[PDB]
Amino acid sequence: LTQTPAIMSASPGEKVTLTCSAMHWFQQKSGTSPKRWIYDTSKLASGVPARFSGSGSGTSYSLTISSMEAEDAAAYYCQQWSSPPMLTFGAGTKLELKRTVAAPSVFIFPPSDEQLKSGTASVVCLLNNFYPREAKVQWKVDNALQSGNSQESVTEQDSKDSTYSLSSTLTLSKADYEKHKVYACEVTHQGLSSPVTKSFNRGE
Amino acid sequence: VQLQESGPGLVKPSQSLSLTCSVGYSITYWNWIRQFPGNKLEWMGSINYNPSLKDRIITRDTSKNQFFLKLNSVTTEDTATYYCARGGDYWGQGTSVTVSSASTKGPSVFPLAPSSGGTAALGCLVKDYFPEPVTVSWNSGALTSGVHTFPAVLQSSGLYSLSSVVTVPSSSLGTQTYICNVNHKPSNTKVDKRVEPK
Amino acid sequence: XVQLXXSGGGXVQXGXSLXLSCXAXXXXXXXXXXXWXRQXPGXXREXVXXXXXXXXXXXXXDSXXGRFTXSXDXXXXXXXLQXXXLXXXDXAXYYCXXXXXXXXXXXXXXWGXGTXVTVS
Ligand SMILES: CC(=O)N[C@H]1[C@@H](OC[C@H](N)C(=O)O)O[C@H](CO[C@]2(C(=O)O)C[C@H](O)[C@@H](NC(C)=O)[C@H]([C@H](O)[C@H](O)CO)O2)[C@H](O)[C@@H]1O
Repeated sequence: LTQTPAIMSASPGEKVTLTCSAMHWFQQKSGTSPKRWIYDTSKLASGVPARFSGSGSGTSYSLTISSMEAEDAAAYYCQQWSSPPMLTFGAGTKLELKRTVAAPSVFIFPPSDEQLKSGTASVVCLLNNFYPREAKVQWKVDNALQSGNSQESVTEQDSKDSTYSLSSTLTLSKADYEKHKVYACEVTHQGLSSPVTKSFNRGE
Repeated sequence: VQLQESGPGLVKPSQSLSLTCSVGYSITYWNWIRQFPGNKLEWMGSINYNPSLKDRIITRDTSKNQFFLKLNSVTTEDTATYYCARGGDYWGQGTSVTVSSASTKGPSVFPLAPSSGGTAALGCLVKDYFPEPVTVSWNSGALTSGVHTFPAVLQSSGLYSLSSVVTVPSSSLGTQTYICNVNHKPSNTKVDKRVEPK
Repeated sequence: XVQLXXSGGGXVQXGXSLXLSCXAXXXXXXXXXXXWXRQXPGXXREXVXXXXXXXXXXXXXDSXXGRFTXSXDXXXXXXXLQXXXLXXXDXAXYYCXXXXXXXXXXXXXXWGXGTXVTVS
């Protein structure tokens, strides 16, 4: 089962349709158990508001919201049973609340002396309160692009301003850290006409 | 109908993962379904199996109205949240199972100091701990606005690392003290790390 | 090879409308997001709006939300910015750019010449 789109951004009030290409539909909010939402293609489960509906047949099914509500933001998984006895889920579609474009605020943090005394340097790049979710973070050490030595994590959509935040950590040995001068993180986002670079010099 | 999962949340690799589900309705399909960190759902099996796992995978006991999952020779890829369910209409709460060789270790808390508009960012890096979770507060709970505590990442060392940041007015960097309070119960470690500008 | 040519700007009264267009040449614009930005003489280029690929919706800046609308014609390989309830604060050179990254990270490598919109 292939779900389209992977991520759906909708304003409160839009008609929204999630397609399952090849029906059962489950809703899941972050951290909670999946709940049966629309079973047998179009039957609404207990507690499901009337704005939800299901349609489709054969190789194409769809879940439809007449008027998007804020509480409808969640992951939606389609699930099928085949009788080779197999119970298969789809990759799920995230239905998020759309807001206005906000470019991230970029900050950089050099490693502390405490961590350097242990032989490791962690440089942290923060992208604060941006939307939409898509962005790109590139680590550059003396203009050399880093690869395979960073890890990032992203918060859930903020319940107040509907933005995302991203934290990226570049980890090096103290020796490799002292072998270079300029440490920078370069951020690209659709709200930016040109990439934003935040950098520092190791000695300063 | 109510289903509840129980069992250990930490199993060593190549050992056995055993989970019990207590079931409001009789057992005469009842499924085990897991969700990976990547949020992919996978049906494992049912008792009244998925070919991807049939070689190492479910029993039942009617005296206490429980059915059980047995997964042998676990690897780190088996780290997941496990749910028991009746068909697809009633799901359990789910239990997180971490498959790791790591041992309990408290975290190191390093400062992310603010330096050179009117908004500054600072925080704390909580690095090299095991297992999940840690909790982070700011100024003993007095500072919550602008706080972002990120999900932990699993490093190649097998230890977790996360960051907790907060944005503040720049003019407050000389007048307001900022302390992050990190708590890691499995190691009984508690750190109050002061973040001073550079 | 890619080239972008914007058109449709001009002198308009406060509270009226405009339909700016941008034509793409030497490459198809069907697999990439097209983004409108704008610049005042002594300022920097601020994002105005973005239209992703078809069925991937559009997004807008806060200063133009509800008043502006972005759309695409993949057949004519063109993008369009409809501007309603124009205020004098919208007076700028409007540029169009192509996001080269299919994952919508906005690798803005190709830009147009821009068209002057003055509202008075
Ligand atoms: C009232 C109600 O919700 N009825 C459902 C339910 O009916 C159950 C039936 N009366 C029974 O006790 O057997 O479920 C129906 C779906 O039934 C299947 C299916 O064919 O899809 C039976 C399969 O054997 C089962 N497979 C497994 C591995 O459990 C699947 C599966 O449970 C679901 O696909 C999970 O979502 O359900 C039908 O939905 C009725 O409306």
